[PDB]
Amino acid sequence: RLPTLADNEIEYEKQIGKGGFGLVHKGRLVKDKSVVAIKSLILGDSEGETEMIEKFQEFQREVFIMSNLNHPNIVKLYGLMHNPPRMVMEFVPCGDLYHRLLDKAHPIKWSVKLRLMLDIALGIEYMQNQNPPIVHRDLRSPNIFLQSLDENAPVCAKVADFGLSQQSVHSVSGLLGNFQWMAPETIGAEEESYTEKADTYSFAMILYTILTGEGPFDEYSYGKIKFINMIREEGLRPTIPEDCPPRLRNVIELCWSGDPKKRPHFSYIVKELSEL
Ligand SMILES: Nc1ncnc2c1ncn2[C@@H]1O[C@H](COP(=O)(O)OP(=O)(O)CP(=O)(O)O)[C@@H](O)[C@H]1O
Repeated sequence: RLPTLADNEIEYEKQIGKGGFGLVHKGRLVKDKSVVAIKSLILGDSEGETEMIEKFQEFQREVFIMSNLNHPNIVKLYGLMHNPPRMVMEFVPCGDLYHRLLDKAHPIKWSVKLRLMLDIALGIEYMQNQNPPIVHRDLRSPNIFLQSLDENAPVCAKVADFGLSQQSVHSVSGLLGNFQWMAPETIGAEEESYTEKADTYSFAMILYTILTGEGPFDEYSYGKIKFINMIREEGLRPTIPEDCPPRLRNVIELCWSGDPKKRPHFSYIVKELSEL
């Protein structure tokens, strides 16, 4: 159940569009003056082959997944527009976590790093409590949008970009490609099954990057086959700094366990992060 918005329920402000299947624009809800980011579907007759034009399949999935999600730490879907098909999302004003962590001259202060860790944990906790659980499959720092970096803000971080997401009463499967964020059972083949526990591993890498300001596995360099084999068969993981608080170190280490069953439920993750 998602609301339909006309053309004159929203007024555009400007474009901003680094988007997977069309443009992104900033605008406003005429009713609220709620600020809003509008993602359009554009097939584009010329460039793409028939196979690539879906990609209508991705836009559709993102709508269907988002339609049931309502939580403060998940980017909210306000409505749908037609001609062209568009998702109207809440506008999140402070960019994304990946680009913020690149600013090394201005490191994020510790209390704000814990706010970010907990906000993202609460959003994934909510996903994993859905029936059936939502599997995002693309959790990484560019897909964490920052609402505010004030440590007393109601909401600092939100989970975004559910285009690859699954919610099935069956086994989930599919090879995943950004490998330094993805669980080992997802990077070997199309062939093997896995669950929401693959997102719990990605969340470990998000804890790592917030802790250190550095990209997961950037301390290693290997050819692609050897890198995958090391992560899958030799337990290769990023090095957690010696000064990491021990409760955070344990949460990260359990969350990136090679055995998906050993990665904790989010009620345990949330409790431990709240005690830091
Ligand atoms: N809800 C939102 N709030 C604010 N900005 C948004 C937004 N949704 C998208 N954007 C902005 O529009 C640009 C395009 O976003 P999009 O959602 O297409 O990410 P992306 O497809 O580039 C993920 P990646 O490139 O890592 O695969 C983003 O870089 C961001 O600046």
